[PDB]
Amino acid sequence: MLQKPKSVKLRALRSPRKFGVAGRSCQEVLRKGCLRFQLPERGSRLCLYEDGTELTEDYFPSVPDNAELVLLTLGQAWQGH
Amino acid sequence: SGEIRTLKPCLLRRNYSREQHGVAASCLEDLRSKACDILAIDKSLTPVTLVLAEDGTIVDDDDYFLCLPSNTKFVALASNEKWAYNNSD
Repeated sequence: MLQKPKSVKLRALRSPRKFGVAGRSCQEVLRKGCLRFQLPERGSRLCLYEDGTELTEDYFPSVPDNAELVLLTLGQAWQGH
Repeated sequence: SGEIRTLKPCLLRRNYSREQHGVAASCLEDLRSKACDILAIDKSLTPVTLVLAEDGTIVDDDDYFLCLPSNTKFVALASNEKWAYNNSD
């Protein structure tokens, strides 16, 4: 499709699964895999793996090379240290 | 305008056969269909997913399926979910 896709593998928490998709459009890459996991905003929050603190679908946290975001929907935030 | 423009001959595999297979598809949806008739399998009635022999992650988008070079190895899990999962201790 495009001619400059970025390598960004995705991840999940509830179910042990990982969707790898290299899309050039940031919000797009997430909007796809993210929507596949069926997770709402307030109900479910998307964050990174190492820190998992906060991740806005707008852009990545200065991590263009790879974006291993682990879907997280709980009263607590993810803290994989 | 007869042949395809962005065509990438990748290699697919079967869950029952341990040998490597080869197919020619430009998009994931095409890789499966073309990988179903070329693979010559009888359990085509099973939803075969796609994973990476290296990362083992499923790509629901042609993104990575096309971001890779022409020569690439892939794996499809047939009715038998027996997939290869790697665990880093």
